[PDB]
Amino acid sequence: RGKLIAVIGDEDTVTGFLLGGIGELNKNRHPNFLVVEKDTTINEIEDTFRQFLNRDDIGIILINQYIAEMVRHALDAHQRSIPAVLEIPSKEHPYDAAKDSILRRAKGMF
Amino acid sequence: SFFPELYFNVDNGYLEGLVRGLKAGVLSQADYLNLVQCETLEDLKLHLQSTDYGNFLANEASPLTVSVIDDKLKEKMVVEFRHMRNHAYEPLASFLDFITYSYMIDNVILLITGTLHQRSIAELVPKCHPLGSFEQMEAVNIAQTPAELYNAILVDTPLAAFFQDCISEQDLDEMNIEIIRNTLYKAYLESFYKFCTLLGGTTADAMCPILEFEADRRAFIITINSFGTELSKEDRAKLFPHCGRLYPEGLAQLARADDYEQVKNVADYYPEYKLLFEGAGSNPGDKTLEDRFFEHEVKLNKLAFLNQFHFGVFYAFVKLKEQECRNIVWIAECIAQRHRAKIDNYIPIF
Amino acid sequence: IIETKMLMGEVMREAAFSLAEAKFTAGDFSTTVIQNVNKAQVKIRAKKDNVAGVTLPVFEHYHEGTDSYELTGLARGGEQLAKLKRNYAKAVELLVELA
Repeated sequence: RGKLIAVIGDEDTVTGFLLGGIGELNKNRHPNFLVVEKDTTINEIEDTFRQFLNRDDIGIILINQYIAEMVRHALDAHQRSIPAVLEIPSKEHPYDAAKDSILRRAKGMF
Repeated sequence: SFFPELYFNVDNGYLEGLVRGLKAGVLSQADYLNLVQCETLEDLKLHLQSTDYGNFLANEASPLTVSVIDDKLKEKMVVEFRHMRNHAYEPLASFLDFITYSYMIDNVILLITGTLHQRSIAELVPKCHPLGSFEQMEAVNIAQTPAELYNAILVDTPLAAFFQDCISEQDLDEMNIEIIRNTLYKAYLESFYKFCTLLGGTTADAMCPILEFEADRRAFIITINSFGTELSKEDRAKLFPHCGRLYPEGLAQLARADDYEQVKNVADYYPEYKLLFEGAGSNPGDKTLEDRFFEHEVKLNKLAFLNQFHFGVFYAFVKLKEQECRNIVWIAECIAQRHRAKIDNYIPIF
Repeated sequence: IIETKMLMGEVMREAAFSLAEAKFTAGDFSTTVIQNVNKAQVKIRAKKDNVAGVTLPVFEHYHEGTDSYELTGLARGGEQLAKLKRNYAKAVELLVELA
């Protein structure tokens, strides 16, 4: 209820998750998501990420792996409990199995 | 009757030759197996290059993805279709106009819902499926007004005849877009069937059964999926095209159907659909009912190629070649995800 | 967390494969889906669990319950769409748990 999950991924992730149960337009007619394409650059990904961070009703952020690598500095610099950022691979992109900050902050793991 | 087999050649000999050649240029099951023996997208491109396909990714990005091959197949379809259409004459041109309306409907559906929710027209322009044209002005730059696009549809867009039943923008806002497209699709099938029956020759013989099966198929699946969703039974029955064996009887049992087995019972009275339902076991990990329907449609297309004096050959290769494109896409998906255990989930094109 | 991450990957790939099957069945539903987004049918409830002297933040998969979207235009592979919705719902629940 209180929070609305955001998504930042290539077309197949976005269309799959919108049918999945999530996604929303606020009263201001603003997407809580973003479809990335090959033409997308880093700055607007960063801008939307920060806009979501300031948006109180995000809660949980799901982003693709390579997108996270585009704005890795934004993830590492920002440290808070509320914005639960995640990492998911796309269909053609291989499995994500490392370089996750949540594992990095717990260095004592494997 | 004597009317066919005499006038047809006089004004469609070249087009019949061209379409028959392109039909002969299809990819056999052997070609599909050769493509399946790739294990990579680069080898898929090479296998495409061993036939008339391929040679289009040259001068493009080295990495290969599904979208690239899909766009290339679609572009080839569009180029050849437009090239053939341009060299045509009015009896065939109306036919190709019907074939284009079948996608005009999808495009007009896309265009609306970009005005009720304020969206630019130009950003929707590339999103429109090709063969869309819409080179007519005053449908572009409507100032995002539903009345403006409605008037543009009634005036410039040739679909005004079908839009004589979807009017006043009351259906445009209140009632679901999907049902709008379903009603317009039904009306378009009705008009197409009537025009085909006007040409009472080999063309009528070719296209009456195919459209009959298509409408009956649509009514069946309409009843299949309507169970789990909110839908008045009458609002379901009003979406059944009347140009089928179901209309004299059978549509009514579907209108009052409630579960999958009752729909099966309706299809049982007709053996042609009894075999398709029985083959459609709905098992977890086997073919499904719509695959049986696609197989039926493909074999009917192949049947249509046995006569020379019909306009149906053109519709036939269009359906068969887009089915070939879908098969290529599915094999690409199986390759990409490394699910080679499901490579055998595509309908052959003979 | 790594094992839940493997499960997340497996469920995501299953959902992607079902999406590929639906794409074969339908073709161009994605544009229709992305253009028409009205109200969310799954939201998140903020929750607290005081397991020690300090309070920890956790969340719940709160099914708000808005009706789904009948997509009966792209050859009408309703079976595929329902399967896709179910699989992505499971994926969302698992992801909320991990979050």
